[PDB]
Amino acid sequence: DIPVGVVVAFKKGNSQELNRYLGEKVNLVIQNRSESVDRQAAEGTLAAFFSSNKVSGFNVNHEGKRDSSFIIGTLTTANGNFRINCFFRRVQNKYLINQIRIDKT
Repeated sequence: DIPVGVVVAFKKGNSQELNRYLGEKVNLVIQNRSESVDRQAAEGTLAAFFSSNKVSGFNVNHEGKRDSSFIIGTLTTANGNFRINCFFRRVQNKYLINQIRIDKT
């Protein structure tokens, strides 16, 4: 339901490790602006985000599951905290990210 590797990747700010968990289409919602992009475009955007905001940690605060699944977590960075909501859908029995919301908190 919730890939350990995703949480590990966020904890390190490592987009390359997130890449294997990204679906082929990902809805990124950053500063309340929603864009839908392909896997490669998402991975680059996340690399930029982690490069802009040096990550110190990540903690999962809530998990939920729906037939789909999600985590609600707090990312600590050199520029302060962000709230991350990451949603997954099962593709061929593997959970893959289809939406990430990132808000500065």
